[PDB]
Amino acid sequence: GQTLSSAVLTASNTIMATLSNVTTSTDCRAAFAYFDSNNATKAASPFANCTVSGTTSVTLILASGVSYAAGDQLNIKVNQTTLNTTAGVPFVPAAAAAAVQPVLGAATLTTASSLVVKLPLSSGNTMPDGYATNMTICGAAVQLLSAAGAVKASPFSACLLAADTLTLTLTSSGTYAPGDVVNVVAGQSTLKNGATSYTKSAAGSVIRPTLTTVSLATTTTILIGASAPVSLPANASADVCNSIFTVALKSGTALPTALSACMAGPAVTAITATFANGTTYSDGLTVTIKANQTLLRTGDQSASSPLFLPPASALVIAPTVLSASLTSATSITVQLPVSSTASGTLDAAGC
Repeated sequence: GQTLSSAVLTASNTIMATLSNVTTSTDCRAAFAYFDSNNATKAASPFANCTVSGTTSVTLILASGVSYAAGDQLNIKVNQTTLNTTAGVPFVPAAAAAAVQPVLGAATLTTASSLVVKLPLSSGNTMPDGYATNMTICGAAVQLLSAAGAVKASPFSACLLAADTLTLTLTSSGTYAPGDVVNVVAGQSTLKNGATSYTKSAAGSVIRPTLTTVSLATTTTILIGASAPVSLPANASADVCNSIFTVALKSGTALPTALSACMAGPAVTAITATFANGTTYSDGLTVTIKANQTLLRTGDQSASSPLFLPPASALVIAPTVLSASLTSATSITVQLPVSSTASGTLDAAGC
């Protein structure tokens, strides 16, 4: 609390400070002042609330009407008595104000070979020209690390950036794995944040798989395709299954009970559960993981492994056909589940 540097800026309205000594402080709100590198003053009381957020960290949530700027600086204010080290020393104003610097936003693996990452700040992000085709440019922005910390040898191929969104596409050789993490490398000169740059974060972001497609496995069951190897509780109970996949009628009314049992699929990245849509049983059914899901995990059922994030919106259970049977020497008849429609001419070329 006399001279320190670091911090993690996670969103457009929240900061956190990293310090040397552990603390049990309850309040920090009125213990900081805001300037910039240009020396134009900012929020006198930048923060509305504080709580302990780590071994030594103090979270500092910005109040309304405040947005980040390059080289933002935060310094301890006068006569602050709530924040203290466990040694009994309250913070005093520092000779050099700490610099607020960013850290990447959330991440999710929408497709088995695409990684999408949001960013803490939605403007100013720029990179050296050639990032769209140079692995020396895109690949130097973020490091991909196993659970043990073994960085991967350029599993990426390209980077795509626009406003607050960023995207890194894997490769066939660089096949994805469960339980991996992504974090920035120290001093990387590629990714900027306006008139600033991005610096490695405290813990990184653990990648989570998700859902991609759904269909009818049998006449009364449904297959579910996943972007990573799946795992479910052994011989799970019906209640467990009903607490994961929220299932809604065509217009959006919920279905309290849809599944009787849930278990793995033909492949390690597939699942099969009871009931079906086929536009029977609802005529429009859709599936989606619940917001606060608990039990659908990848790699294993361990607590550390990532969860399956819910998709962007509910997936539509994709229908199939029932059977075909020869009747005459010039005709086959095919049963289709419940009514259907035709969108065009049924000429020989069309069929």
